[PDB]
Amino acid sequence: MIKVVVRKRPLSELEKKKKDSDIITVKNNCTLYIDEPRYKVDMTKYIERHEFIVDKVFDDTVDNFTVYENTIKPLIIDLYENGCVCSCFAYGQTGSGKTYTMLGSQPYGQSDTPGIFQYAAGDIFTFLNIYDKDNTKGIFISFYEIYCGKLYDLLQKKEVVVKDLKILRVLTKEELILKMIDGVLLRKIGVNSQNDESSRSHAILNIDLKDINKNTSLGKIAFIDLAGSERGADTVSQNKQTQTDGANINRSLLALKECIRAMDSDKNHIPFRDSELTKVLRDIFVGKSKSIMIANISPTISCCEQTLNTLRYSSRVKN
Repeated sequence: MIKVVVRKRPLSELEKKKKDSDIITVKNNCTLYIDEPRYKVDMTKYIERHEFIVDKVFDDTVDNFTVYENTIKPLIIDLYENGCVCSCFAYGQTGSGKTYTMLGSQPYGQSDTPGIFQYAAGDIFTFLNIYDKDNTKGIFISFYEIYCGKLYDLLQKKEVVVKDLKILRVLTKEELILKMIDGVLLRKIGVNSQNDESSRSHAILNIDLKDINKNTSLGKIAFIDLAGSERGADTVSQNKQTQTDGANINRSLLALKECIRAMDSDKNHIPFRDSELTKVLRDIFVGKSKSIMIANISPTISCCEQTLNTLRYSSRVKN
C-alpha cells in the first residue's frame, strides 16, 4: 500500500526580492489550488484554478519534525511491531525541497534544523533498545546511487551489482546520521563527474533490522531520493551522457508509477523489471508493505508547469 502526501515549500528570500508570486493555496488538510496565470482567446490576463486532492497536504509553515511525526514515525512502529517492509520516496523537481525534507538545512549536521532522516534515526535506535537488550538484533545499512541505470556505492568510481554493495552495521543514531550525510555529500560532488549529478540520479538508503546470529531480516525501511522530476528534459541534450540520464529518468519514473499502480490493484504481476530502480526496490511492491511518497512542490509562477506535472503524477500513483 501507498500514501501520497504533498509538501509546499515557502518562497525563498531571493524569490521574495524578485517579487515572485506564490500561486499555491492550501485549502485544508487534503486540498490545494494552483492558480496558473494564462493569456488565452486573444492575449489577456486570467487565472485557471487547478484543484488537487491527496491523502495529506502540508502547507509552507509545517516544519520537519511535524512532517516526520505524521509520515515516518508510523512506519518505524510498523517495522518493529509487525516486521513490515517500509519505504519513503521523495519526489519533485529540482529545488522543490526533497533534500531539505530529508536532512534539514546546510551545513548538514551543523545546523539546528534537521530533517526527517535524523528524527527517524533517533527513533530507530530508541526502538532497538526497547526490542533488544541482549545484543541479539542490529541495524545494517546500504546506500547507493542509481545513475543511467547503473549502481554506485555511496558507502565506498566504478559501477557495482547489488550483491557487491557494502552492508554496514551501525550502533548509534550518530553513526547512522553521519553515514547518510556523507553519502548525500559524496553524491553532490558527482561520482561520475556530471553537472548536478544529484538531481540526475536516484539515491537509496536501506535500513534493515536483522537477527544477528540467524542473519535474517525482521523488517526494514528504505529512504529514496528520486531524480528531479523535470530532468526527463535532458533527453534532448546534445551531450550524450545527459541525453542518457534523461531517457533513464523518464523510464525509471514511469516504471515506478506502473509498479505502484499494479501493487494498488492489478496485483498478481508487478512489472518491477521495467527499470533498474524498480528492480532493486521490488520488495516494496508486495501488498503487505507500507510506503509513503512525499511530493515536494515549489510555489512560484516559473515552476507552475512542473508543479502541475508533479501533482498529476501524484494523483495517478494514488490509483
